[PDB]
Amino acid sequence: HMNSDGLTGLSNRRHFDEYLEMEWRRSLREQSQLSLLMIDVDYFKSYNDTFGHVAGDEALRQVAGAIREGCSRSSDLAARYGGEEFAMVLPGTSPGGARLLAEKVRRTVESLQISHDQPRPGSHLTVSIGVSTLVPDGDGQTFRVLIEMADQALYQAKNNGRNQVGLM
Repeated sequence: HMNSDGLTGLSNRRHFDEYLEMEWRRSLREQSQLSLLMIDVDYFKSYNDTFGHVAGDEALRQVAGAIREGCSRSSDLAARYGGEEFAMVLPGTSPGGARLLAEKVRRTVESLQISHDQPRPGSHLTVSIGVSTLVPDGDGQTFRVLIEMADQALYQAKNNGRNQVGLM
């Protein structure tokens, strides 16, 4: 279908949700691991406010390209979840693999060297990432647990200073 976000080229949220649910159903039947990354651009409001929406949108586009590079297996999916929030579904990926992929995405973003004055003068645009991995339990609608766990890890990453990967 026409299931991508125009600016970023990634999956849109609706497609993400449908795909995650389908992979959750499969992983529940198989008792296989499913990993998820939740990604949120650091200090994005201040970036957009300082540099304007054209620059902010182009930054999001470049970040999205960095994220897309994280996908390599046929079942991997990257999405724009919300305004400055991205997600990646990683079927069959074990936690150390998911962690290192998250570090890859984070470092690839920082290597864009998009100048920013937050958190201090002479900084770069960064992302925080939360990672979760589960063997599913419950039913098809229990897939929201995996999102919650990744959001918890992301909350931890943000509060611990941003530009980092949070786990569990």
